[PDB]
Amino acid sequence: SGSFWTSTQRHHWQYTKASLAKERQKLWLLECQLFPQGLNIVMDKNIPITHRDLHYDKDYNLRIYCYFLIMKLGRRLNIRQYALATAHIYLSRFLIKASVREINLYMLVTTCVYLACKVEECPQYIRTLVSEARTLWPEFIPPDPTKVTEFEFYLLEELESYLIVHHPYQSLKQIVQVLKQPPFQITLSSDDLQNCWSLINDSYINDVHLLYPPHIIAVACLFITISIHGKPPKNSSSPVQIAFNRFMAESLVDLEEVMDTIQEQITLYDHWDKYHEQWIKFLLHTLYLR
Amino acid sequence: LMANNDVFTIGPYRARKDRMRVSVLEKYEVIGYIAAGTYGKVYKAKRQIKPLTVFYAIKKFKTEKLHYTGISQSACREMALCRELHNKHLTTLVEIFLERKCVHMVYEYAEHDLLQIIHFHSHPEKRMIPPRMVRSIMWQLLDGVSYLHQNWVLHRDLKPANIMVTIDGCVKIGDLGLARKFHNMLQTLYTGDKVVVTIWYRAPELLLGARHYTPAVDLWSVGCIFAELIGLQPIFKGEEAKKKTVPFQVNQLQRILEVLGTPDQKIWPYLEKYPEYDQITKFPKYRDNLATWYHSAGGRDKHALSLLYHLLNYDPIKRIDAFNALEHKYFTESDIPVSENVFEGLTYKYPARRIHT
Amino acid sequence: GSGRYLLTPPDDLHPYVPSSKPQEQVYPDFKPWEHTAAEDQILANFVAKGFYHTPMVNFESISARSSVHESLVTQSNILSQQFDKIIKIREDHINKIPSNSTTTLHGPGFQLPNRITLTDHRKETWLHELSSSHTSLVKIGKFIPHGLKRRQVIEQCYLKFIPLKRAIWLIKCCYFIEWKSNHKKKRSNAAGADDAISMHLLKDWTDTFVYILEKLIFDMTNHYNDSQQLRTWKRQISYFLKLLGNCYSLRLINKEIFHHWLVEFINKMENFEFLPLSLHILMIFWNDICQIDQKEPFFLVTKITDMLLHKYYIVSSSKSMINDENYIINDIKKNNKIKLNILKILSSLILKIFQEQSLEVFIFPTSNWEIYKPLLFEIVSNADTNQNSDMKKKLELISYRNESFSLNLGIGIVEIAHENEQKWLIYDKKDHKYVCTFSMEPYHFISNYNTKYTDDMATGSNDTTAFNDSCVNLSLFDARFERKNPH
Amino acid sequence: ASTYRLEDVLSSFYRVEKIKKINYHQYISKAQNDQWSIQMEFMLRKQDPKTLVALLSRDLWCFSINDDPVPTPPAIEHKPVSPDKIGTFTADYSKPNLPPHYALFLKALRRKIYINLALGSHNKLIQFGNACISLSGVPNYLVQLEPHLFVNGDLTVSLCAKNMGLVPMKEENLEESFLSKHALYLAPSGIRMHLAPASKQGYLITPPKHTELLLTTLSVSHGINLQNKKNLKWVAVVPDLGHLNGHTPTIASYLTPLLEAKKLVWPLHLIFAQPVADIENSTSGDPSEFHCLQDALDAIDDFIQLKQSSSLPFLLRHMPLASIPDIFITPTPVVTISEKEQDILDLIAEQVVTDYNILGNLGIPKIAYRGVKDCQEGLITTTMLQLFSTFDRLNGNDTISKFYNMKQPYVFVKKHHELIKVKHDSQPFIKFLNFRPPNGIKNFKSLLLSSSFKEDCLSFAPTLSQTYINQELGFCELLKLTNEDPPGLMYLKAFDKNKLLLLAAQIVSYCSNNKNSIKNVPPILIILPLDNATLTELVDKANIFQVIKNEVCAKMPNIELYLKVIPMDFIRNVLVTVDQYVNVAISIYNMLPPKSVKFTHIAHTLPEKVNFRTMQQSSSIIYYDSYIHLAYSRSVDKEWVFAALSDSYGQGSMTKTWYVGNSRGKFDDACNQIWNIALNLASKKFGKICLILTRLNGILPDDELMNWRRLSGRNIHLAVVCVDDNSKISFIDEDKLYPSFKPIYKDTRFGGRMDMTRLYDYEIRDIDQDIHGIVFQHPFPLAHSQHRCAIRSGALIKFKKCDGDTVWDKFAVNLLNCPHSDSTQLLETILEEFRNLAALNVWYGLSDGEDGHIPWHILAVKKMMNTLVHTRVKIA
Repeated sequence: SGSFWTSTQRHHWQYTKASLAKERQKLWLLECQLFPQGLNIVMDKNIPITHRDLHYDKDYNLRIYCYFLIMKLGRRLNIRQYALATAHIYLSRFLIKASVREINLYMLVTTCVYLACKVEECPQYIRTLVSEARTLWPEFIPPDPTKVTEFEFYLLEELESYLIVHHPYQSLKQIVQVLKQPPFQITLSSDDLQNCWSLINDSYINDVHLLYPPHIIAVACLFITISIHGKPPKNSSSPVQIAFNRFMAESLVDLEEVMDTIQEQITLYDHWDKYHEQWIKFLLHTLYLR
Repeated sequence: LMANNDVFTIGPYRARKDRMRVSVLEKYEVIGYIAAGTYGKVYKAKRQIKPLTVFYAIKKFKTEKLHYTGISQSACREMALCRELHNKHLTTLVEIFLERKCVHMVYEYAEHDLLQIIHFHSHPEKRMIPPRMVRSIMWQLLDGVSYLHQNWVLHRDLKPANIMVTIDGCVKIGDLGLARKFHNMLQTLYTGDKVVVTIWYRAPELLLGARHYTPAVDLWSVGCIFAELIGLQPIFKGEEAKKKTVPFQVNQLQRILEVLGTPDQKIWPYLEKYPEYDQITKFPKYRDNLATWYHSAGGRDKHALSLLYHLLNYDPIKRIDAFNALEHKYFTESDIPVSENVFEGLTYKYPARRIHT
Repeated sequence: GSGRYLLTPPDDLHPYVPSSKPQEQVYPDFKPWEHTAAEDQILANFVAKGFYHTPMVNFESISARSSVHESLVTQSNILSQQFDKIIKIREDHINKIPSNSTTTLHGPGFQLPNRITLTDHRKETWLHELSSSHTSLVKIGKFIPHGLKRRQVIEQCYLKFIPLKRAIWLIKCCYFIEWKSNHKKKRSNAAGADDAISMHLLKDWTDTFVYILEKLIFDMTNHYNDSQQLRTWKRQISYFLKLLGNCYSLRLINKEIFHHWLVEFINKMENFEFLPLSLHILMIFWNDICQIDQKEPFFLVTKITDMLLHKYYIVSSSKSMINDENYIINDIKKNNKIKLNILKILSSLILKIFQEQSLEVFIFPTSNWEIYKPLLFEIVSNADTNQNSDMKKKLELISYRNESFSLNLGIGIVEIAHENEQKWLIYDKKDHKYVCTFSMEPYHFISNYNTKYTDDMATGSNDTTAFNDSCVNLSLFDARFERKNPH
Repeated sequence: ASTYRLEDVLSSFYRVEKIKKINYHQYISKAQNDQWSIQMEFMLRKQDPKTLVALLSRDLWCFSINDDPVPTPPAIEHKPVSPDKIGTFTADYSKPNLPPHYALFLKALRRKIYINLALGSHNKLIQFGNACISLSGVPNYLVQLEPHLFVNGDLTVSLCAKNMGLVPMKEENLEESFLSKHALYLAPSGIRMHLAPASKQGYLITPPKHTELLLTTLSVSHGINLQNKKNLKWVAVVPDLGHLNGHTPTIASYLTPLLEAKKLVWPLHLIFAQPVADIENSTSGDPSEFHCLQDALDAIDDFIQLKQSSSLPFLLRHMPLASIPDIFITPTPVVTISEKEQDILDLIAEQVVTDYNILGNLGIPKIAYRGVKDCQEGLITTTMLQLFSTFDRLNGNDTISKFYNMKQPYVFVKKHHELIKVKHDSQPFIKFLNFRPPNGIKNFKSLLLSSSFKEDCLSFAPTLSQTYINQELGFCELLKLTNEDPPGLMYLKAFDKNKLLLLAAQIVSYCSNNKNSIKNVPPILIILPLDNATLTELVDKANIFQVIKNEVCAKMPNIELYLKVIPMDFIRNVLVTVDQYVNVAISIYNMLPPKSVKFTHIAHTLPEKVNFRTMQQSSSIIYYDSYIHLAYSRSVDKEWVFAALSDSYGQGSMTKTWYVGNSRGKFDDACNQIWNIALNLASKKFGKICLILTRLNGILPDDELMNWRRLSGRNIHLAVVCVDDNSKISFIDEDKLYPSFKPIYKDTRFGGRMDMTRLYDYEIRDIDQDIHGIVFQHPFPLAHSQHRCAIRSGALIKFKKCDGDTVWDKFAVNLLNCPHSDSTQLLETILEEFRNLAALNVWYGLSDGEDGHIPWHILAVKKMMNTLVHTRVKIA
């Protein structure tokens, strides 16, 4: 959090919604002529084939599994949250410009954790890294670390040297610093501070970080936490809520982006229900280990 | 059930990428190998198409000095920092190009370095540098290190080799070799680097093995730069050193003592908390000869003396940061103005770089 | 210095707390490195150990799925209502321009350009300063002298060739400053003595306007001996007619005294060398004199046709010269050439009178039935029988002669109901009803130049008092500011 | 506070029956009978005129109301004929496209009503085809009875009164002065015809003995049998076969004869005429040139000088009165185009579609349906109460479901250097607030080009350039040549080829002089004064500008000049305020080459209710993100196609016109290009995007529907909408209490109170831009085209600024094809977008403050198809 304005994140990525839709359409027209065949899925022989868009594209169903597998490798290796967040940012910025039906996902996850841990000054050697990626997944990863580091080379090639990225956690620390002032004089309980930190940790899914500044995401998760803590006669009682409403109004952090972030959190927690490991894990198994 | 080195991996995505690329034989072309970096070679790049001749530079990080060694920390931190940092006083990173094996950065080519200025003044005619040029270069370098300081990124490399100048006299501190962003240190500095900036320009915190060195080590390096530029010799031209993970530089501490004098608990408040403070107790007890050493130079007294007092102080609480050093009775009080162009009135070309063709 | 430093400022960014003292407010997502006390305390107490900060909240890196479980069904409407309250507070307090004035329906600010006690030297040069076409607007609008009589204002306006918009601005400014002064010096405020002052002022300015027009039209024959003065006089009458029309269409002239003066002025003249210009002045307002849709109603129409028939008779009587005092009075050919033109003009005007009025009351109480109109109506239309039958009914009336089987549809179609002429009303947003007609007199809408907003925005906080200055308060349109933290 | 008394606002729907069942027999035209159906229909009607019967071309359809059985026709002495299909239906049919028994029951009911109404009257009223015009000139308008059946079984009739100029003609009109400039019509059918040339008798002949049998047939259909009349004048007619098949002739050049089929005889008592509406320059302002002040200075200079079975297709078919135009003007000028060059028509549409009323609506005013107040007294109430069960009109509370007042949308404007929102009712204060456009400036250089009166355009051009500079709208550094001409002017005379060539050479020499400059500094435009605000000189000034551009472009490309027209009166009327030129200045600012960025657009504010979209309820509801509005129209004659395309905030505006002509390949080309431009704008937004194409003037025929069903797909979701401007359905308002401008307009002292200026939070709310939205309870029939009703009808309604009972202006929207379910939500969203697109139309120079209820692209299409169909085209 040096200065997000006049950084590289505000300039050469973080495009608007129409530009992201146009780039996704260019990705779709790129993968159109690649394989019009589809996928030969077999279990009971049984061989139906999807259309190019029934699923296993970048809409929703595998992103939760992607975040779960990144976090599993993270807490297995026991590295801090900023490295896994930067690895998830590299994951999304690579899958925007390349498909997933041609790239081994587990090596991409281990490669992104490797590159983010190296660039955010908390290094992990390649021996223990590929040994953990083998001891958690005994398949889908070669013993050669050279293939992992050639993946590292092409990952550095694709996201063209834009490695460092500001995080919403620093702006959350700044907001909870400024909320201890004589204009407001409030402070959350430590369980709701952990709830807001967990919501920020959960919002790295669902494709929001490529559109808005991170302080808007921090304000959105803190608003969801405060307005979901306040109610569990008068309507807007518990004046922590009142001081937060006056803070969000009197400061000119704008609306209509926080609305989209809250609606995106609602649709993420809606899409979490119809999610199962079985179909996507079997689809990966029949997409790589045929 | 186990995997081998033949499973489905990145392979197809190579092909879709490898048809359309751009090479170093296409956008630019080579001219001549200038031997600057032994670990990573530097070349000169003619633009491939009043005369506007070759003014580019390539660094080609071929670390093998085979099959795909990964990126190093000294290359990863440089590629992370140089691409987004941008100022008038930094080398502008134009492009990264990733060849069959390694990385090729292209910056702008510079006219000369400060070491070439000292070597031009190393002929025994002894053209002592005029104080206007050295104070303007000092102002510009301090503004560059101010921009590098305030954006939360250290700079543990400051030598007269990798500080450049150009036509129109613009100082560019052009090497982010060992910089790091110190906002959220997940692992502390002593657990990540364990050694620092080169022997002739390190700090007494680093010489005494501090494990949480503050951002004032660049100011000590800048003061050593200025003492070098005022004496035409490196101020502590130190002697290199040989289960302890440090060689301690047991002669460099003797040099920096006998030039500046001993510390105690009154010019240094917490040196007792150091790991090997007792290892400083095995030297003699010199007073100083700082004013005498400035007296054995040109006669521009009473204002460089106070600045060299303040910069060369091993009290890392009371050292002087950049924006509070850019007003220290040297640039406000003037007899000829400190400009951006440092080559006004001085009308000679310090000759061009030695290009091994 | 030579080049500006790197202080790393923000660009145009709203801080998290604008109420705070202006040098210790943290900008959003913005933190430069600064030397302070806790940093040196960390450096002092944390050598030989290594410093790194473990995070604040325990149990990081965990999804909030079993932590906030039912955030969809039971708990969405509370979020919607709370964000609705935040949106309403924002739009109603932070951005809406407050009208902090309880006197009149202008914005705060909007002072009239201040009168200065000026003598004739600086005023004499200032009127020449207005007369150019390259001068500024703010510096001229910052001051205006006082004591300017209306004769002198209109006189130097049509004499020094002031452009039209600046002349309308000067006349409206004199109107407004005289109205405000005369409304200041009022001792008694009874029902009727605080409204008739405007009608008094309007009648007075109509009087001096028709006085200056009469003065110029007589100055024509009181000066005409030099063709360089005539070439000036032609653009003089053209410019004054342009200015008179531009003031007459803006309701700055009482239209019913001016028309009565006009019919008196065409009736009273006796020398024919003013007729072709005065008849053109009549033809200009012809669309408003004879288009009124003893008797008060349609009085100018009957007065204008009696006057025009009398002028037709007096023109058709004799020769064009009235002085007969100088020698070589008349050569006959130019005389008949001049007279045929005036006869043609009056013939066409009487023709449009007879085409226009459907009431057709030409009862002549003064001179009973002298005949010239059949000689007119034989010429046009080649004996169209409608005008002929109307002329026979005319000779019956005005000459004072001495003594469906079952087609009932019943469908009852509607008729066009005339709408009134006040578009602008006022909504009372408290009781939710319309209340009154917004109508300022047309000497209120002046393009205001004497402002004081040449400074920068965000000067302190809530400096809308020097922003809302115009000749309408901005809160009569719900003028919302727009300000966001940009991305 | 919408405390509107929903009872006692009178509609135009008279309820006449109550239907829970309706039965029908269809007799097919089996085995190609010897006109058996055509004979037996009139043989069935001769028994009683109360029967319900109709006929497709040879198929027979007999109908029967709720209880009574259907009649059987008088067959042969032995009966072999059985009905082909029996059936019944109810008041819930297939609504978005009518099945072909309801569209026959409506025709049978309308024919029964007109025949009974003609027989009950004293033989003085015939069916003109969806009309009943008297033979005498007593009403001098068309009364139109339109039956309809609602969805709950309420058989109503709607009354209309079209004020067309249909005047009956007689023997003392068969001369050149009447037949030269009238359009004739055959009365009980509705076909148009011209009189055959005479037979040395004087345009009337004696009837042959055969065709008098036709008069006997007029006792059985249309009930006007004048067999008892001792005088009867016969004439020889010939109709146009194209108008027998819907193809009305070219409305640009009417009154022109065409090939014949065969002669016919017809009684002169029933042949009607339509008069050619005429156009003149002006009045009241001396068109004989004494309003010219230089005439007065000339006269004072002279004083200074002196000081020293051949008729059954005409007795069976009918025309639905939409295939006859309302007006057609006399002079009818000619424009010329190529087979690839469509430039002059787009030029005239560009410079007539965005001028306020300064052009003046140069043609003839409109012929609209005047609203019926009541019908209690006369004869049609007696005939309906004799024919049917009841006759009384529907109140407001039976048809109107949702009545609510719309909001006031905001707009962007730049005050000093802030960018503030403001209410859209603040256009004429745009000078007295120093408002300036948010989207930056556009710059040009001007050149007035007059030939009539130099002494007034010399005073007009610098003050227009000064009022364009004096508001921050760019720099109009007006043009300057070498010689003595005052800048930005060229007083020519006799606008012709050689002088335009020399002027083009002068301008190209100027452009060769000013070589090195930026691209955006030089767009230039030419202002031409119309000497007469009509069409015949607008097309000629367009021709003059096209000749100038043709002679400039071939000598130098990349120069881009434009055309602006201004009437001469607006230059030389001395009553034109300088508070008015401002509007004219904005009408240059919407023509400069950044064309689709205009003065202002809708503010895009925060919503009123947030309503986070969770789990649905999970039906096929969509909740779209960005709509796209499009309005296309096609003229009555089938040549012209007009189109206008706009964003949901009025951003990406396009206005275009295509002269298709008689063919049908250019029509498919234009209907493909409309979708091309629509998808070109659609490839700019988020996704889940629903384009809404609105067909003007009621009728949506089958060929355009085939085209839009072929072109559409899964690329975008369409939603067809039928739009009606003229009040054919006429709700007449009758109350004194709700709209609170009526107590202030009644006596100007009822409310009349002080503002109480300590409660000072008010807003100046300009009436004529306070629209009220209505969503009806049941679908409505379209005002034309009896082949398709609607679903979920609604309306925008604007009151009249007056006191008392009068009709209110309305704009009827009719949804025809919704993409998802819950069409009422889509209709309310369409109305909430249409109110914003209606409020935008004053800031764009499309019209003055006369219709705040019509959205701007539909008003643009209406102005184009009102003032551009009259020019006739030749292809060279």
